[PDB]
Amino acid sequence: RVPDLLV
Amino acid sequence: GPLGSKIVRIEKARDIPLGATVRNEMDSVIISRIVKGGAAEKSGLLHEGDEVLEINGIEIRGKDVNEVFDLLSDMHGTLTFVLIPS
Repeated sequence: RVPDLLV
Repeated sequence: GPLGSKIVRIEKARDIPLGATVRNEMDSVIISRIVKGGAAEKSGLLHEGDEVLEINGIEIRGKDVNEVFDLLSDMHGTLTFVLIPS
C-alpha cells in the first residue's frame, strides 16, 4: 500500500 | 543533468497546491497524478511518472512524501524542479 499526497 | 534530469520552473502561490500528487517508490519521489485544473497541469511541465530529484535546491530524493508535503506547503514564488522524465 502506497500513500499519495497532494502538493 | 545528473541521472538524465531536466530543469523546469513553476510558480506557486502561498497556501495553494500546485496540483500534483506524489508517492514514494524505493528511495525516490514520483509524480503519481497531475490534478486536472491545477497549476501543474496548465504549466504542462510536470507529468505523471516524473521523479523529483530537487526543488529549490532541496534534495527530494530520499525523503518521505510527508516531508515533501511539508516543504511545499510553505513554499511560494518561482519553484525550480529537477526532474527525471518517465
